[PDB]
Amino acid sequence: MLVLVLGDLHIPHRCNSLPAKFKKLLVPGKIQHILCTGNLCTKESYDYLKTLAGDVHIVRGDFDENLNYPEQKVVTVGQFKIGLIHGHQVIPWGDMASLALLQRQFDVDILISGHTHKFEAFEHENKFYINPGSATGAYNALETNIIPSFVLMDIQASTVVTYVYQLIGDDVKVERIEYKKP
Amino acid sequence: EEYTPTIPPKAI
Amino acid sequence: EDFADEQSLVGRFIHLLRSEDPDQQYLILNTARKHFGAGGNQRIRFTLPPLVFAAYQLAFRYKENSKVDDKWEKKCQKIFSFAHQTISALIKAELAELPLRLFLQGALAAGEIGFENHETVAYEFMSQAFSLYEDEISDSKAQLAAITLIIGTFERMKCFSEENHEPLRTQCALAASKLLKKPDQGRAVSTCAHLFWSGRNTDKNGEELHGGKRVMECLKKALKIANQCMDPSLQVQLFIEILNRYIYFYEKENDAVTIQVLNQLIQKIREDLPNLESSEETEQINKHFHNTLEHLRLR
Repeated sequence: MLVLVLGDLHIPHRCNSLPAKFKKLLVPGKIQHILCTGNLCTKESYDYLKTLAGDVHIVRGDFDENLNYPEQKVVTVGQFKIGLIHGHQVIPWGDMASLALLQRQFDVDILISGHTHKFEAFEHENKFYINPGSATGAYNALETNIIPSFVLMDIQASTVVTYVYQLIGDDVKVERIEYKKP
Repeated sequence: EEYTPTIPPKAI
Repeated sequence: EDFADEQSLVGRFIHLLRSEDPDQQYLILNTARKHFGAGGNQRIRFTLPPLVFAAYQLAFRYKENSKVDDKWEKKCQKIFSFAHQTISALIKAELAELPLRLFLQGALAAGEIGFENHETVAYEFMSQAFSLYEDEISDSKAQLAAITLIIGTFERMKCFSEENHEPLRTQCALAASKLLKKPDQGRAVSTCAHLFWSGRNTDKNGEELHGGKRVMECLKKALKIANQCMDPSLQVQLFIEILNRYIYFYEKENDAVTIQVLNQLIQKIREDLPNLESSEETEQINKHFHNTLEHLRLR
């Protein structure tokens, strides 16, 4: 089981495609699940996601024209109950206490959110929080040096290894973080 | 510890 | 759907426009909207909004050349004026959701850049987002969606003086207390609490307001609204949400949240929670209340 976590592409509003090297890495038949935080913001990007994996889950971003996407989603992948939301709903934006408030509501082991365009992966109160950032590296008013990034989760029973891919200059660079459920 | 930019990654 | 080729077109357009230097980007954007304006009302839904976001990016790009080019503040004013006209062209085409959201984005950008007369630009863009909220939106869940964005956007703003911050502040609380359905009022009014706590004006030396009495008024008014709801499921679901909101301010060192207030509400949920239907909905509500109690047990 491995899960691609990405979002805030903002195509065509702020970007026109994923960077060159990301389109090369992201190709069919390698990834089982995709959890997407939203702001695609169109079918052209959706249908591209639909040919990367069978099971693709998407929540509604603030600029998605599609209403059929739910506000939030909880899905289970192995032992982890995972929570998905775009994060424009979480006020103040990117606030820890508000994000944990939302973890208690869904009752999830991992919370994925993405309104900030800023990658974050960390444990807090024995519970895990992912923000994949913007996979296109899209403009945000509140953060000026946006690094194009996505996340690959490698789930095995009661453990998760999250890998963060980042486009720094021309180079794709990877870091790894590991969370075990109590 | 570094990792390759591949899917999935591998170690150095 | 149909306009994949037109979106992909404007997609390419903006990408290539990054090659042109800032002075020329403005000129080319102004002819772009002239061209894209010809295509009528259903096309401009998809082709104009990228021009508004490029207008915002361009404005940031001029702030980078601040010490090179001393006419940078007039240039920003000009771009925001262009953005205002481009967003207004979407309104005449009978749109509301998108331009409201584009207006909020413009208020954020103006506030962050800091060009002379930015506060006035930011206010206009915010007040324009409010008009579209009031005059052109009335579907309870779309209302709640819109006003959470206005509130969440406004909460990040730090460019307003108290004289402008206050009318906007109380308008959010007013607007929130008048949504169509009672459960959505409870949420919105409690969401407003964050405006009085973590909202910034320019009188405080950039510091957060911390108006704890107003924080409570919102929550007391959020509870009042929860009592009068039309479903025991939603009534309690909202009681547990407001409890977590008190806990948010309790942990942030708000004097006005005392342990007495929490205990009153957890007992109130203990009384009413057994009087619900056995369901998937009330199992998640029970697990939510347990998670809250477990959270209060630590810290």
